[PDB]
Amino acid sequence: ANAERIVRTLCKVRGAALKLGQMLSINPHLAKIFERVRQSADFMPLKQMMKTLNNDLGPNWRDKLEYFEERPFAAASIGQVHLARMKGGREVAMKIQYPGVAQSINSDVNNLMAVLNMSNMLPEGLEHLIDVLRRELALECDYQREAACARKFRDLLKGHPFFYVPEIVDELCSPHVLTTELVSGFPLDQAEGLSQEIRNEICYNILVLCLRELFEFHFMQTDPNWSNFFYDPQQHKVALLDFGATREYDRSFTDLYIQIIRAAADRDRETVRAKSIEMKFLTGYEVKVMEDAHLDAILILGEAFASDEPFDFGTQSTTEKIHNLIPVMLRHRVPPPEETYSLHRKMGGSFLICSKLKARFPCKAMFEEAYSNYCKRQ
Ligand SMILES: COc1cc(Nc2ccnc3cc(C#N)ccc23)cc(OC)c1OC
Repeated sequence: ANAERIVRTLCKVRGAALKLGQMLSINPHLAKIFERVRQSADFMPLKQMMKTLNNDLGPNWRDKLEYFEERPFAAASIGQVHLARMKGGREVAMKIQYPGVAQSINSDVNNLMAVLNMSNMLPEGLEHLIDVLRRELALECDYQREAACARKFRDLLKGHPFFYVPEIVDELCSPHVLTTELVSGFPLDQAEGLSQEIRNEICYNILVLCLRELFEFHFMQTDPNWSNFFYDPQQHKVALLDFGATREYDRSFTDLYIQIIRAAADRDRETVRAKSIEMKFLTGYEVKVMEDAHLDAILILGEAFASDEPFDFGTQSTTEKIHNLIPVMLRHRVPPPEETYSLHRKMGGSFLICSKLKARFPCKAMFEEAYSNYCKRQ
């Protein structure tokens, strides 16, 4: 009862609940509650959707389309995606967010925490949980920024043999509406049933891309979500639609992180500790167990990038260690600077996709290539 009771309340603030779930990576049976909320189809009425459209794309917005699907295909973090076709026959996907979602952030976040605190299920983590939550939700609402990020990433991936970013339809974009070209295929959410051979090459290319986003582009998504990676079986390509929480970082800052991964693969615990303190992962005076919990959680990363043999991300053991790559918050109060939080969250979220898809492939070659390019720039 209390279960379905909580679920029903959290759906009224679905975006905040899910974003909070990402920050803690799914503990009690609250993981079920979050999953149920993730499956909940609490969509905003069409009237509301038509309001944001007419109030952003103009009263004659439907004059631009041959067809507008009234039933949403799926729910976004804050909006929902409706499929449509433009007057010329071009198939597109329109992500429409609701009016005032940005002004409802503080109220929704507080309602979320009130539900969780009252339920006495939260791990009861630190103040810092609200500040980061309101910050990430504000970023997702800025669809104009999201559009710009998508155009930039599309250029970075120009001519790539596996990844591509769908083009943006500026004619149908706005602060509350983001429209892209239709993509063929399905999100990796529904790719568990694919061949072990397909899933290994999908995840191999995702992890290589992860290394480039971190140490070559310096332009990465904070929380990777396999629901936003569409796999096209016909073309054997992956369409990238996960650019809602994108940020840039100084090459010097990401250079400290690659030194940590270097040391991790070299089993140099002291350098991992020293550079970790330099990045403010650690303050240097964390109790022995808190520091060892952070250094231990990193061993899994060094294990993969140091093995010239295939690394199995889907094992029960490795899977559990990959889900614990968020020790950055547990009993851990300047907080871990949001820049540091996002870098380790990009790496860990990438390993997570490899684990959920039960992927297995070598990882040493791709990192030595990434570290080589680093030394060249240096
Ligand atoms: C993750 O976020 C987004 C997801 C989508 N979904 C889609 C995009 C393109 N083709 C699709 C085809 C089908 C089919 N059958 C279903 C969904 C599609 C669109 C977005 O922007 C317009 C997003 O936001 C950036």
